[PDB]
Amino acid sequence: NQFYSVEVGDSTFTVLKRYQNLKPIGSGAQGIVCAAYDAVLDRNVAIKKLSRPFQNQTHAKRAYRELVLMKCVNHKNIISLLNVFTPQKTLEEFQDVYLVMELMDANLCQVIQMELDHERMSYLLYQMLCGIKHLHSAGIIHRDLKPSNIVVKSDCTLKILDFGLAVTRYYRAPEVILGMGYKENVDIWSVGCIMGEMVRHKILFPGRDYIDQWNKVIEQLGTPCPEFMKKLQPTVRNYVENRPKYAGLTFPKLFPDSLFPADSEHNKLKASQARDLLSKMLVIDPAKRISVDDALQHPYINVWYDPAEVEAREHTIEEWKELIYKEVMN
Ligand SMILES: COC(=O)c1c(-c2ccccc2)c2cc(Br)ccc2c(=O)n1Cc1ccc(NC(=O)CCC(=O)O)cc1
Repeated sequence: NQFYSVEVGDSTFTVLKRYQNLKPIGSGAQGIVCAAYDAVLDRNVAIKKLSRPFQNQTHAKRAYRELVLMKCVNHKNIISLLNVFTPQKTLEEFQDVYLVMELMDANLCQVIQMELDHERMSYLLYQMLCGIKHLHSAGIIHRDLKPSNIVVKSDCTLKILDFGLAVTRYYRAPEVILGMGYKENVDIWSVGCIMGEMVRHKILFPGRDYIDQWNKVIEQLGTPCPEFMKKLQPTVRNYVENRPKYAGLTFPKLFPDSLFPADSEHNKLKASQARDLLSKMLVIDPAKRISVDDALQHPYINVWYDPAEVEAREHTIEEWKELIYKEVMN
């Protein structure tokens, strides 16, 4: 037959013959993801499997949009879709989608673990921004960026895996958390958290439930200003003012020098520049937050700036199932 079946944990991966020697590498919201060798292209790939996405309105939209978007966006810092296929032969039996992306070497989350120097770090954030820029120019604002969905290669290149919204909430910008409208730089917020996390190694803004999310933010950055507050909904604004007030710490408090290299004037100045960048991304009020182009130009990041890289309705389950299937036959 054209396909065969390998058992991967609770999953049975039923795949085209071209894809050899499957090994599990990780697991997100859509399910398990395997690395695989691809005899046709003689190179390694990733196979994400989507089980029955049509049977939930959200997964259904994430899946449709992402097929569509995947062949519709082409940027070196956005993961590329190599192939899609289902092993089922009619709509009626259709059930699983298999997506073949390109493959890297690690998760952003692991790379946050290493004691990074400014070279490696500025260059990763440069790429993140280039990629977000490319998604923005496209008409896509991600709103749900997080490190586990970003992957890297030994040579330190970097791909975003997904397209956000249009569990872990630690990186959602405040405008999102509070549902209050947003512009492009809602994505800058998350770059903030990931940048802090690279420095602090702890998650910036942990917090158990959503209410406790907020409270770790203001604890550190301080309560937002009133012209912010006036923008919430009548009811919604009341809920939030009902906390203790905070001044929030300065950014050399939040990110002391012990955390950066300090032997050299070079290292002292770079640290300074990082803190400034952070100081401008991690700004609760978007109206005052740095935006994407200005961040690429920022001294911490621009030793990398390359204009070549920088520039470039609802349904029923049934209807979703068809739309998704139809899209898999291309
Ligand atoms: C931890 O996994 C990762 O970070 C990862 C994920 C990933 C998986 C699930 C959830 C989030 C992201 C990924 C997803 C898509 Br779609 C496309 C590419 C990647 C990727 O390149 N890596 C790096 C990677 C590439 C290869 C390996 N290692 C192996 O392939 C092991 C092979 C073996 O053991 O023989 C590990 C990570």
